[PDB]
Amino acid sequence: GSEWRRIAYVYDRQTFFPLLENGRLLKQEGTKTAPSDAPVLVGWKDGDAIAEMTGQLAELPAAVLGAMSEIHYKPTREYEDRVIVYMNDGYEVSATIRQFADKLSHYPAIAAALDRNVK
Repeated sequence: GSEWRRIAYVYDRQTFFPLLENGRLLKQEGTKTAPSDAPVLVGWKDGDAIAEMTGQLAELPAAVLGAMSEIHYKPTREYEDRVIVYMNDGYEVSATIRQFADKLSHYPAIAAALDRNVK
């Protein structure tokens, strides 16, 4: 049988709930460790918004979305879907759930992960 591929996570109850490409949030499949293989969604009450973010990760280069420790939900009066990602290099970047892919896609260093990981 076919299934969805995990491309993100959700920070809740001191555990990272595996997030599928379709936003399938697994609260029961959570872990007590930050998955360096995929991103995390810090502060998220609206799973609808979660499914949106993960959706962007399902389209953008896996390496790109893979280059980040955890994402911090920081909306604003002008960007209700403003998310601040934490690069694996130790930097802080900002993006939106609407153009999350484009946001990190424009990053030459992040996308570079695709250039290094040749397959």
